[PDB]
Amino acid sequence: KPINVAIFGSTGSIGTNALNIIRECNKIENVFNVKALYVNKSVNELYEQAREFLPEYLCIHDKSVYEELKELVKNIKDYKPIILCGDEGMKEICSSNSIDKIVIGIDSFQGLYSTMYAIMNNKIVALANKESIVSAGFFLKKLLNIHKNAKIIPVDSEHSAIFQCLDNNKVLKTKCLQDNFSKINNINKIFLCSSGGPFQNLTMDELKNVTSENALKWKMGKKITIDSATMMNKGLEVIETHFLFDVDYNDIEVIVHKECIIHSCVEFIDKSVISQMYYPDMQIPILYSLTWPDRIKTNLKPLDLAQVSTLTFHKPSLEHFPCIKLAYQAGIKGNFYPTVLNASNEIANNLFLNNKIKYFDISSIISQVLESFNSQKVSENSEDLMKQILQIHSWAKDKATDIYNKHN
Amino acid sequence: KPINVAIFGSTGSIGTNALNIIRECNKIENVFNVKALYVNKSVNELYEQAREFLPEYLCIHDKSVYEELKELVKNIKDYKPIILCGDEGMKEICSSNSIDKIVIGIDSFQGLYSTMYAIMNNKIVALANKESIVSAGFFLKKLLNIHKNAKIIPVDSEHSAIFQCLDNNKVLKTKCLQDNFSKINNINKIFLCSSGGPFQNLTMDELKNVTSENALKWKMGKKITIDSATMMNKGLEVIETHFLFDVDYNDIEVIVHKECIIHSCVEFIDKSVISQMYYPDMQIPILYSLTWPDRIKTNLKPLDLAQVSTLTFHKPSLEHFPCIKLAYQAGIKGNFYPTVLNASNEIANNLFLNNKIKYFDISSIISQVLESFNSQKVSENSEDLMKQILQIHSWAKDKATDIYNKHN
Ligand SMILES: NC(=O)C1=CN([C@@H]2O[C@H](COP(=O)(O)OP(=O)(O)OC[C@H]3O[C@@H](n4cnc5c(N)ncnc54)[C@H](OP(=O)(O)O)[C@@H]3O)[C@@H](O)[C@H]2O)C=CC1
Ligand SMILES: NC(=O)C1=CN([C@@H]2O[C@H](COP(=O)(O)OP(=O)(O)OC[C@H]3O[C@@H](n4cnc5c(N)ncnc54)[C@H](OP(=O)(O)O)[C@@H]3O)[C@@H](O)[C@H]2O)C=CC1
Ligand SMILES: Cc1ccc(CCCN(O)C(=O)CC[C@@H](c2ccccc2)P(=O)(O)O)cc1
Ligand SMILES: Cc1ccc(CCCN(O)C(=O)CC[C@@H](c2ccccc2)P(=O)(O)O)cc1
Ligand SMILES: [Ca+2]
Ligand SMILES: [Ca+2]
Ligand SMILES: [Ca+2]
Ligand SMILES: [Mn+2]
Ligand SMILES: [Mn+2]
Repeated sequence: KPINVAIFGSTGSIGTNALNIIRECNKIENVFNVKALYVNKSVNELYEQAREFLPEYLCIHDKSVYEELKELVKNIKDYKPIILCGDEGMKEICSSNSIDKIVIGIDSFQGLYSTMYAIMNNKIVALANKESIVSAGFFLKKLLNIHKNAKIIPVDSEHSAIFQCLDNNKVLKTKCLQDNFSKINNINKIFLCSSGGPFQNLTMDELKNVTSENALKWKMGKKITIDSATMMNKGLEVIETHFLFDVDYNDIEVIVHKECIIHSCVEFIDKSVISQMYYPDMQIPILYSLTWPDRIKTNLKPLDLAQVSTLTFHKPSLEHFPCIKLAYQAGIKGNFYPTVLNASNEIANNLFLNNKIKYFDISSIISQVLESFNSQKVSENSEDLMKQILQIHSWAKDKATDIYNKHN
Repeated sequence: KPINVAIFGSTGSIGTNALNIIRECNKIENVFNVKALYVNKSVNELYEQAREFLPEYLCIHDKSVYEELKELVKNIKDYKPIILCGDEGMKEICSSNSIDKIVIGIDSFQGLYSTMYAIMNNKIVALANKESIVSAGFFLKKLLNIHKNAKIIPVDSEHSAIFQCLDNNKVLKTKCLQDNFSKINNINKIFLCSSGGPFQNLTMDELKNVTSENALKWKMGKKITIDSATMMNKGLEVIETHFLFDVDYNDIEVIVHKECIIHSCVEFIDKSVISQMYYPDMQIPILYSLTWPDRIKTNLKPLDLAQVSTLTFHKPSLEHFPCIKLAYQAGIKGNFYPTVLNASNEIANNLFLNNKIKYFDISSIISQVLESFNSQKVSENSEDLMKQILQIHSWAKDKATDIYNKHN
């Protein structure tokens, strides 16, 4: 009866939100068993989680805090977890028959490795890490075609919204990333909603001057805050939409909805549009990823639409947010351009965060790396294709850094 | 896999809209066969439709234009339709094995009769007539339990919206007008959107003196236009929601949404809200009733959310729109109070339309009729129950009229 879940990246924003909603859902019935928690190096925070949830498995990626973990955990009475470390630990958890569903709340390109292994073990993968899809979309499709019982269920709020708007009667006959998913689901077009970020109303002159402090001062982590400010977050999410739902780029429309109530919309072939809405929230997306195709009761505050009162929609200016255009261009180009987009953005975003370049330099760097990249034949076997993605990702990060280094 | 459809009330608003969307859809691919048309007295319109759609059956209710119809139809080359008459024509159409779905576009209290025979013959019934559901909900539920393969599919725009927000793998485990429909679909709450009609900004003093002219001068029939002005249309729709979807009255919220883009919204038990949105429209509601659980291509204009730009929501004032409160009160009392509400409103609406009473007299009369009713032993026998509904309807109409005449 209980859904057996692993939380990968349990100490971060997604991971802690997941454990919060699991905690609430488990107050009376045993709805979920938390079988495994995996983090990078937050050994103290992991220990506190282990004390509460008592998972069968604990894993730390950073082997240097393994002893520290082992020692902390001995303090917990009558608890004999399997304590693992690194890639080998990740792979052992993914292999466990006692795990059904894995929440991937690991950030950056790193989250791809666990995603890949979770699919290879025919698990349900509740994927929040959009960089994996953007970097490796075609590769994940291939894997999902081999590993017949694996599924990716989207957790990113807009993709969760789109997924929810679908009719599960059609969803159940396909799965995310599968060729023909949009046909089977009668999808015509997607309205991909965005907050628009902190700089949405600035003039071109004002935008030239913006700093990371101006973006940082809805409270989110730094990387995503900067991506929201440039709208590269939405750019990545366009490519994410295309891969998840097999929707053509020309049928994905970015819409700025600053109230952030409507989380995205699907237009079906009859032109009817379905949308999903709630307060800005990750608990519903995470919960749904674990309960789908069912829903369960929560005690979340009900949406008060009369109090919200007003919902607004407008088209983003691609002159002001050129990251959006770069994302569409890379996605349409296909091949490894999305990998290059993501990698170069990782560098450009961090340069801006750290006050080393200007706002328009972010898109300039990314553009230059994209223009520099030469298309490669797509390796035909899975393990060569993975190595290739890694090659290009690293190449693009280095190229971005080289561009920055040369031009100051 | 052609969809075989009969249109009942084919020359009316619903009927003609149904043929319109069938016509447009069939231009894209021939999915619909119109097998039967049925009208009251519009023999010439009927002839013209018969010319286009070449239905196997034709039926007119009023015996006195039967021969005229037979005459008219002779003109049509290479066409030998079965031409039928009255209550008896309807019964034969509903019994045909070549008809899968019947659109009931017959208005007022009348529409119940053909609904019943459509259900008795295990058809899919596309039902727009909210008054039948409000007045005879308990009878329809009983019929639908006897006739296991019959289904009512809602066409009323808000109810179609609600229905379209659901997962059909769960819908297919139940059917509308069944107990536990909302439980099985994990429905928590409904937002029932309303235009708000022409009087939302009027003061109490202004409402005291509004006339039917002010109500009438979005173009619809007179009766529904007056109901939209008083918001008794929404009150009837609250009860319609309760019966169609088994949603408790305290879990239906009327919200004024004057732009009429979001057609209504379903809050699930996790507090996720899904909504259906389009331009104000009856084509998609009708078409979906006929395609459910699938959708097909249309050439309808795509919603341009950016252009719509702004969507607003507010709570209706019950002091200004007391008909809403009366509908909830009747719904919550249950029994035959909905039958009484509907019947007395039929009279009060017509009184106001004909300048015989004032705006607040509408709710006054309805209130007084409801107060004079006493709950009745609900017959377990289908035949006795229909007679109860007819008797109570007629009683309530006479009572409303008596209250009008006494004060006037
Ligand atoms: N937060 C949100 O609301 C949203 C998140 N997302 C996406 O979800 C992903 C995760 O985001 P978020 O929760 O914000 O990220 P955080 O930075 O808050 O958390 C990252 C988590 O991953 C762990 N981690 C990092 N590297 C490894 C590794 N090698 N092995 C195991 N665990 C590791 C961290 O461990 P430690 O604590 O030890 O560092 C931490 O638990 C991102 O791709 C993000 O874009 C998208 C939509 C919304
Ligand atoms: N369309 C809309 O926007 C909305 C409609 N509705 C509901 O839909 C229902 C239908 O409304 P609408 O189509 O606008 O109404 P109309 O008055 O425009 O249509 C009436 C139709 O019923 C036919 N009819 C009447 N009596 C008989 C009979 N005894 N036998 C056969 N046919 C008969 C009429 O035939 P004839 O032409 O010969 O008189 C005509 O075809 C209403 O109950 C309303 O509440 C709900 C919400 C909005
Ligand atoms: C504290 C908190 C909690 C939950 C959420 C849910 C939105 C999460 N999400 O999917 C994201 O991609 C974040 C970035 C995007 C966004 C979306 C909504 C609000 C603000 C920003 P955008 O790229 O549109 O600017 C947000 C903020
Ligand atoms: C010609 C045409 C065609 C389609 C529509 C769309 C839906 C109509 N519908 O279901 C009704 O109940 C009508 C009355 C209600 C309404 C709803 C939307 C717009 C305007 C009015 P309300 O009770 O909320 O005032 C409208 C007008
Ligand atoms: Ca150490
Ligand atoms: Ca759904
Ligand atoms: Ca297309
Ligand atoms: Mn997102
Ligand atoms: Mn309606």
